Amino acid sequence: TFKSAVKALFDYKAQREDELTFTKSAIIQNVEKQDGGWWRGDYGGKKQLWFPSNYVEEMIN
Repeated sequence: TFKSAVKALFDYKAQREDELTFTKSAIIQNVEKQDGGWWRGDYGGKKQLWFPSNYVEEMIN
């Protein structure tokens, strides 16, 4: 039952090989939250890739 989803508020184009690309309104799943400005998660056929946390809204459970 444990969910960790976020909703993109802004588009983001991956700048490094291990980064996620997504568009606004995307639901990014299984998110690990770290406090250095970078989180990782699953979207668009990508698994556990990195994205900047200031691009998203946490979907509280």
